[PDB]
Amino acid sequence: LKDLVYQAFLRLGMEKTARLLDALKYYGFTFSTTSGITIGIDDAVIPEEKKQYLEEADRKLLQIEQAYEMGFLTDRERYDQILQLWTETTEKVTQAVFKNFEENYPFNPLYVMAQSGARGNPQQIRQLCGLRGLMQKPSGETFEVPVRSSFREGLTVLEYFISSHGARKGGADTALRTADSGYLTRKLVDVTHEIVVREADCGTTNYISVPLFQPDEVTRSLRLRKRADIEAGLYGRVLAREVEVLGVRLEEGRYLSMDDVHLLIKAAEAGEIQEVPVRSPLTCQTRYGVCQKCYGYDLSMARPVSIGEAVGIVAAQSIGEPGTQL
Amino acid sequence: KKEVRKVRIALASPEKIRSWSYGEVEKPETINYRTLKPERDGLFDERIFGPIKDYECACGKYKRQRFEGKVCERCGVEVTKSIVRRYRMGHIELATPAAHIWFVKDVPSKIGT
Amino acid sequence: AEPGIDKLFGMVDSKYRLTVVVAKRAQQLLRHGFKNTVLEPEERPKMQTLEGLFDDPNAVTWAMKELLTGRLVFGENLVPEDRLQKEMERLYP
Amino acid sequence: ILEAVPVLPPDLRPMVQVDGGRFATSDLNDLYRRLINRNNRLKKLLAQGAPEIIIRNEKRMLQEAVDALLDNGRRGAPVTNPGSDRPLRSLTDILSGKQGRFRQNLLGKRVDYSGRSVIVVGPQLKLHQCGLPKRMALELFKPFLLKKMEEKGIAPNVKAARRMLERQRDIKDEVWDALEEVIHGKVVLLNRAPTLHRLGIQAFQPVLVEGQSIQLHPLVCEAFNADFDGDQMAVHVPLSSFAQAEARIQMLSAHNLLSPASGEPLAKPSRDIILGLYYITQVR
Amino acid sequence: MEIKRFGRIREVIPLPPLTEIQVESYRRALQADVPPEKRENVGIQAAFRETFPIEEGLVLDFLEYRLGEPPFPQDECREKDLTYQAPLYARLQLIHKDTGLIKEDEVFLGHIPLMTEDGSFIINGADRVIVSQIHRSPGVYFTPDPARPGRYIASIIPLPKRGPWIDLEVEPNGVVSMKVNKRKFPLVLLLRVLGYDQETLARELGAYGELVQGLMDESVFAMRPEEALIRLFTLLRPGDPPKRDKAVAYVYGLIADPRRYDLGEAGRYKAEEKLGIRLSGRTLARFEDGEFKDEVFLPTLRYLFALTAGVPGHEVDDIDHLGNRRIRTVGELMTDQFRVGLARLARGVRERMLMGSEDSLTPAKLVNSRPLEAAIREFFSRSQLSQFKDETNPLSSLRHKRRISALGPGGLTRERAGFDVRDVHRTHYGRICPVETPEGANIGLITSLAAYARVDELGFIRTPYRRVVGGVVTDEVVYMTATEEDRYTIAQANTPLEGNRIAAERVVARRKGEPVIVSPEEVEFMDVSPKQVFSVNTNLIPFLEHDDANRALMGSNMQTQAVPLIRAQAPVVMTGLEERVVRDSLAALYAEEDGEVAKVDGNRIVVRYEDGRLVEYPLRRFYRSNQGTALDQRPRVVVGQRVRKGDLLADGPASENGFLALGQNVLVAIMPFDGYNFEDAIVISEELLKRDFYTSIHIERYEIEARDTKLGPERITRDIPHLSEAALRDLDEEGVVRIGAEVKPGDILVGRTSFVKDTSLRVPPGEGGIVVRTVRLRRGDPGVELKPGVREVVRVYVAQKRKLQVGDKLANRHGNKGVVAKILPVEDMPHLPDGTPVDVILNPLGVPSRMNLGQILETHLGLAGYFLGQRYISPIFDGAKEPEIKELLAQAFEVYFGKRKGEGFGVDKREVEVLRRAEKLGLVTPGKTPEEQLKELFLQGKVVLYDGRTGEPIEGPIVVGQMFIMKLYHMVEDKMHARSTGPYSLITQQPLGGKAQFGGQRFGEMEVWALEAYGAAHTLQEMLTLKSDDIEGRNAAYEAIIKGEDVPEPSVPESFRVLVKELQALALDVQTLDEKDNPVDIF
Amino acid sequence: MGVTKSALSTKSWLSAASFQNTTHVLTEAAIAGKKDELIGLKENVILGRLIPAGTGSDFVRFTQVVDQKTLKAIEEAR
DNA sequence: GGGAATCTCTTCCAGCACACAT
RNA sequence: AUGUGUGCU
DNA sequence: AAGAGATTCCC
Ligand SMILES: [Mg+2]
Ligand SMILES: [Zn+2]
Ligand SMILES: [Zn+2]
Repeated sequence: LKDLVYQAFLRLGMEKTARLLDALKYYGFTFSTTSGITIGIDDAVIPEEKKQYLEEADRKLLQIEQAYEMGFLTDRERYDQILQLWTETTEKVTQAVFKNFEENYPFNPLYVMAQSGARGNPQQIRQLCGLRGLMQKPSGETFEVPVRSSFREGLTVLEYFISSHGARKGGADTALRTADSGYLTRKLVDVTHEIVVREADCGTTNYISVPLFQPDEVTRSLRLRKRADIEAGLYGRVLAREVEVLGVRLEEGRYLSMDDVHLLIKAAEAGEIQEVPVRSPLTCQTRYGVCQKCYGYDLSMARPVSIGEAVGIVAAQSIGEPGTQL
Repeated sequence: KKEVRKVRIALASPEKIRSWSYGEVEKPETINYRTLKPERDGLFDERIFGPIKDYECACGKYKRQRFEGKVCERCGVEVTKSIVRRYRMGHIELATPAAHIWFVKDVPSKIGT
Repeated sequence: AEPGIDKLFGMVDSKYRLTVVVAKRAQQLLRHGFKNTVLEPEERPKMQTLEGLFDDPNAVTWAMKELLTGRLVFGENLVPEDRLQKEMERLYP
Repeated sequence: ILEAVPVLPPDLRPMVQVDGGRFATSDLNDLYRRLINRNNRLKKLLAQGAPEIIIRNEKRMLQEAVDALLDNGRRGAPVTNPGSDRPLRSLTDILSGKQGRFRQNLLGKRVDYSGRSVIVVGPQLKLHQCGLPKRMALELFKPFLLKKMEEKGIAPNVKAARRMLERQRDIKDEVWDALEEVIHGKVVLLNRAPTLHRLGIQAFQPVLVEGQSIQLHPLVCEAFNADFDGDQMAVHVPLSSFAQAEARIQMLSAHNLLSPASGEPLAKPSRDIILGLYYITQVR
Repeated sequence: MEIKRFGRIREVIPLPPLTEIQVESYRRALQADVPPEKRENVGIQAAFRETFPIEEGLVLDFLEYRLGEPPFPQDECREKDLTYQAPLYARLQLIHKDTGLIKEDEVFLGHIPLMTEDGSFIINGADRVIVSQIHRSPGVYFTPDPARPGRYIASIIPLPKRGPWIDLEVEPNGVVSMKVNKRKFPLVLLLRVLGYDQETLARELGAYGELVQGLMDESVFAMRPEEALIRLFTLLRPGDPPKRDKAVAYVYGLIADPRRYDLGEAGRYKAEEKLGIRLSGRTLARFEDGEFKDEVFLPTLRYLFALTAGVPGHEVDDIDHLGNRRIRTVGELMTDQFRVGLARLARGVRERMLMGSEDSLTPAKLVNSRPLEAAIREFFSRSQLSQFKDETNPLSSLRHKRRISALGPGGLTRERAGFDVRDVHRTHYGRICPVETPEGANIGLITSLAAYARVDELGFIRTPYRRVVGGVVTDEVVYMTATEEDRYTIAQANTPLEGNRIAAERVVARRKGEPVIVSPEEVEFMDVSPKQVFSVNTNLIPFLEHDDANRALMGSNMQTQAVPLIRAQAPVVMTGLEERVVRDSLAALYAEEDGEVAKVDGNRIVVRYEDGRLVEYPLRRFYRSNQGTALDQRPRVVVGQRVRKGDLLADGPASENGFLALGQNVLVAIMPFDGYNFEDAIVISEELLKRDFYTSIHIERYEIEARDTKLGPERITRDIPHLSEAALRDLDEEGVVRIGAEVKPGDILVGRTSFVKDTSLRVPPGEGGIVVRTVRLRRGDPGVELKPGVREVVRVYVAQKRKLQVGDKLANRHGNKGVVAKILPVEDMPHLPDGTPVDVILNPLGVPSRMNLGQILETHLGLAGYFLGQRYISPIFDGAKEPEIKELLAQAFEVYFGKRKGEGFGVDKREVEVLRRAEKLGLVTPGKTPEEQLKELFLQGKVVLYDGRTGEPIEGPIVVGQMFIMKLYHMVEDKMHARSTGPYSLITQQPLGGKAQFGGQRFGEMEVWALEAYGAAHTLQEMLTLKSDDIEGRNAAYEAIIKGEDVPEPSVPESFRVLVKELQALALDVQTLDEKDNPVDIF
Repeated sequence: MGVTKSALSTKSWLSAASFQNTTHVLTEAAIAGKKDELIGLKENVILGRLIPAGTGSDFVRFTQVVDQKTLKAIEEAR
């Protein structure tokens, strides 16, 4: 739906995509009430293989434990052993949760939520039907005994207690940084307010080559740069010298749409261009300001950036908004 | 001179100090508790600053808008609203010269350097 | 959405140009009588109680639906400053 | 070295009656007072006699007193006689600080034509508009409503109309209809709690709905991060026709369908919408 | 009605009196109870003899003390801005060095606040309360060395903040470093002060770890008895070497700096029971013949070597083992401040000896009334530790007392150190709730005490543990400390038991605070009941085991704002604490002794005690809570009935027949509905409004003062100088408005003038309502405060009842917050096949993402509850389960459906269709009969539902049932702003004031940044001046719109032209040049 | 240099006058007639003039719109 | 002439609220 | 008008 | 209050 809206936006227009949006907002509701999607105690269908995934875990640990008592592995070693054991156990049970639905219960009220863009999350659904993993001790370590039960069944006295430890840390990680929302945006705004796109074009021809290959995943192994990164380093920008690739010629000083980047990645998969020449604020001429060709697209839409936009403020804010999510 | 472009800041000579001044506060007088009118050529006098009233003067020879840019023959009262009061400066002629502490007390001595 | 805004945003160089145009149009349209409108016979914005938007409810609506037609022309320097103001109060009440 | 001391204009230092006869005088008056008290005591002194102690001590007194007016605090702290141990806010202090004349307009300033309330879903209205309660609409648009009420057979003139809306039970059909006649295309600004990114404030066209809380469209929730569990949103009105023009063009919700951060639709279907859609487009 | 409990863990002991931490502390803190000859040296009394015999001819002495008859009663203090305190007398005699003994008992040397039987002290005409604090218990501890994991360091903490902070560190070199104040030095020198010889020392320390070499030495440095003083002073207090050090002795001695924690209590018991063996006096100073002696220093050194060497019995202290962290109770805070006051009193009595005339000076020349006053006064009224009593409901008030804080007097906890301290440590089990901690910022620094938990004088929390004999559970409850809990193996309460004997081969246990599964023998203790882990508010949540820890937090923190509803309902699914909650919280009134009913009035209930006594009880209808709600007591027995001792007679503000009623039992259907339940917004039946289900009663107290100004004496009169008699139709009394009248926004409440313009008191733009009480404190005031200058105050109690409207905040016990969105009328609402509509509609999309399956279960049980007409009691972890709930549901189904099957109706076509779809869904089994299909659905809590506005059945069964929902203390009308143009201020032109307008909304940097970002220069500028601080243009716009013309922009920017003037004031010149550098006029 | 070390020393002393120590910002620039090029936003906002961007951008601010009925009347006397 | 220590000055955070206190 | 405290976001 | 920077004193 998101991608559909994005495409219909730059195809049908803005004022139209509004109406499409509200149509979806209408129909989707009206149907979501007819569907009868509800949440019952049974709805959170526990996977069938639970007892076995635990059994094969238990009958595993019983052996490993002995190896310690005999004196084979060290303390650290078995600590990491139990770790691998339950780390794999929970992940495996998760698959049983997500598969039991898809096979026997295609239209599970708890499944359709987590699946589509609605509320829900993989490892979260894992907690309702399957079991919670090993929780965190007050320190950086982990309890060697994981919460072997689910929220649907009775989560025992002591288990809740050992989950509380990380549970309270969560609050700090979010609530201690609800206040830091004004801090980064502030610091960045101070150095940026002077920047605004008040030019048509500059007299310079300096660019940068945004690389299409990440050199540093393993030791030194060159490979395709992430599907996401490339898009945000090339979308709505301006070249500095024409470059033909897959069979179509990209104009000189052209406002690349997303598809431009798409076919570029496709061409780079075959062994064509390693980099792309591009104008950027990094190399403008305008003392206080940045020109039109240098900035690029974004104007709450996919249009050439208007002459006179308050860009510095906008950029600062867009770096600031998701600061607290770290 | 209709379009304000840029602003400069610089020290001011005695001349330019007095240039914005429209008279000397030669008394430490504010306001009488009885007559809320200004006192003895001090801080609120209409002669140096502006008319405490709107378009009307001190005594009342001239009272309305018809004679907008005129000063009375017997007492000097040229009148816009209570704005001319709030936009005109007065000054004080010190006996012995005194230095601006701003240029004295600083991390770098603007005068001791 | 608003009356065909994609035609508008494209009708100019910068998106803000449009805002200033629409604005000043509304201004001179309200100040010098609501009669210097360029599409008042049949193709004209209207309201719901009676049909009395023909007079003066909104100033901006009229500007936006005005520029939609090739009746006016914007620009940097078109008319001498003072003259415009004077003759715009002469030709209308 | 300034040998002439410029005095601030009056109203910038309001010697003003507050309540009961209490007089708030900006401390600058009390500061300019002693400056004269020592100035004329130094000038007069040169005339009669001329002792070194008396006159020089006087020169020190003057040099100190004028400094008090300029930058208070660099040498002790001049205070009003026992009652307030605070130093007088000197000219240097009338600027530097949270409540000054540099940090002033930058962060402060309380708006006039405005308000706020608790947020609620607005199912039966589009992105172009939003739900705003009646009382708010009347108050926020008091003057426009006055004039338009004069334009019709609702009130004789301005003042009688002002007296019309005085008590709360006077609001009749006439007034409401006229109030719809004052807005039409008029758009209002809606603000979130911690505003963070550009899309933190969205313009909508007011819709006179009942209730008391502010009704807002579902889609723009994720925009300025708003959930329906007790949050508070504010509201203003761009009065100037220029401000109206910019507001409904670049600040309107339906025209900001993408995030300035990344080319991703920030008004996409959400919690309920998606569930409903997904439910009807799958195979059994 | 009726009740069915499921809980099968026999609570072997009832829950302790909840408000005891506040009360018992205060009662033990003063010998006002028992005679001034009796025991209880501690508290106030202790503080006396610490700074009492002030030897110099000056020798005072503790000759008893007594006080405790208040100036004014419980409620009259609340009305007249006074303190429910008592004058402090205390008998004091003086003994001179020579002969003569002058005495003068009672000295009015200050006041001291008493406490209500609930735990609040009415200070300054406002119900306030002091919470409890947690800090490191002053004593000796051994913690590892920061940078070096090789050796360790000792620790000697003694509160208060004045009093040294002593550490002992074996410096890697070998030498032992004494750390006092902060500075370090060879500890051996101080060892030599105390009269230790190289040999004796070499023995005692030499015992084991050779490390004694490190200190045993210093031959040239430690070969002098009393010179170690003379040299220590030189090296510690850079100054003169006479006898000043022989006096500083006392400072590291007793009485003064070090802690005065009695001989046998804190310092003692902590020291001995943890480390060392002996304590000879409160702190370290035994000075027979000027000489010194010590006992702690040597065991500290001994233990230090032991730890930093071999294994003399495992010596490792844990900084937050909780067996190391005291809890300053209310009485301790009080007595501490009392000591502080007595100290300055002592300073005064020292100062005055030089200003004495002759000999005698006991009463009048010496002991004054300032230090004690300053001590007891600034505490109850300026302390960060004491606050407003949160009285939303009785339960919330109950919670606020039992809460523990870290944030305190600065000397212990800071507001710049968290994240690590806040985390749930191990020992909090059974002692502190890992859940109650209020969310948001400042989290974790405030934690309520666990349910069964209770302070043991010594400060450490004690947990009730049932010890066991080998294999049999003993019926003995030992209250253990954290330091003592880890020393055992305790089993969970869920463990299978036969009467008192274990019945499982594998017993779930916990060793030193960690899950270990052991055998039935190694059990030595046992958890009483799973209800002991959580703070009572969390104990008020059914099926807690099925809610996330985060959700349960909010759930436990929701009750603390549950507005008392006029018709409140006890939970349909409860835990069992409720009944105890109402009684321990002093909500309602119970019976004191057996007998019959005399007179059930709406103002009184008279009781027939068999001992010829009828005692009078007030039933108090409308008493304004500290928060804004109302506290009502309503009778529950009828005239001519036999009651029992401890049986209720009326209900509290939050009680239904003696249970905790914090809300309603509404029939809720959980399903998506249009967009009205988007996010967490909540659809609601109009029906609930028709039968006033959610309705409160708020009383907004207004006021005014009659200050006697000199320009013109202000005075209250029934005279409003300028206009109408119509506005005075309410003004009954001469100046005062009538009681029982209706006041509206703008209505005149009080009439009075000053210099003659009207400066009366009118009803603000919010709302008035109906006046219920009018208090007036005239000049001829029978003993009141009254503020300076003021002649008389006029306070008004305007009450009003508000119904549930769109915008109010709704939530449950499981933690789902959410505003109301739309109140759909009865017609177009989801209704069962039976003519029964649903009350509330909750979006299911709010359930999985937070994992609180609790609501689902309370709903499931709530189905059977609705159709069988019987509520339930489900304990914390011994509550109901699936087989049980499903089973009861099967029972209710027989009613719900059998009625129809008999009546002459059956399976509706719609029901048929829904069933048909439910088959493909996979809830029902294919093959059974429609009735059986519906049975299967009704087992899973789900049931057919009709659209209501169409009659088309919701294709798909959804779960319905009655869950518990309160209305939160927030409302909408409390928060409502909508002013266009109104008051400003003379001091600042930025608009605010509540005459006829609310207040101008704030515009921060975050907003200005947004407007700037858009590029809305006109809107921004218009916002920053035109509608704010620019006055010249303000009226320009205001005049413009009046005529229907456009808002004129400001040609000349105001804040500019003002700043020019401000900058010209100095020697600075602001020249506004043109484009090509030319001066430009601005004026 | 860092963001804050950079912004701390913009030529636009109007800015640093707000956040930084006012007395030094004014003092240091007073001695040397510093022309505040009223360009920065925060700079030009202290004063109260419309902001140097968006609808206030020089590129846009100076713009006029007229119709033929006036275009002609002006066209004559031109 | 350099390095270390001590003292002084400046920074000091997102929003509303209700409170009290000075 | 500043500080303390709590509540919500 | 806590941290950073500047000034002064001693090696
Ligand atoms: Mg929220
Ligand atoms: Zn460029
Ligand atoms: Zn005259």
